[PDB]
Amino acid sequence: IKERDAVYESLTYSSELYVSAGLIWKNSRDMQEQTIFIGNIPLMNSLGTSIVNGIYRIVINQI
Amino acid sequence: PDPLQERDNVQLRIVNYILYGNGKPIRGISDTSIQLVRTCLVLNWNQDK
Repeated sequence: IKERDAVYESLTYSSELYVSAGLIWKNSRDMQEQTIFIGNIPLMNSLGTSIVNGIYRIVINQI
Repeated sequence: PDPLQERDNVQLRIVNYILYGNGKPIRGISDTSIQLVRTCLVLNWNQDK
């Protein structure tokens, strides 16, 4: 979704992580490989805000 | 192979191990035959005691 739409429909602007993996079933002794969709990681606008569930959010620094 | 060779640190050894575990037979594909015994070569530096 584009950023504007995310605010209009109360969504979260994010990105999808796909990584490759293989499982050798102990019984099988053979290899199957696919890229799994692990999840969604949020993206930032250049101004430094994140849109999460329709809300502009900002992370403060700590000392 | 050469008549004169000098002692060197590198230690080339070959390890041949059984493919499957003992007592458990895996399914054999009709197209490809199973490999009962296999062999491999490993390179390990000589190690001081």
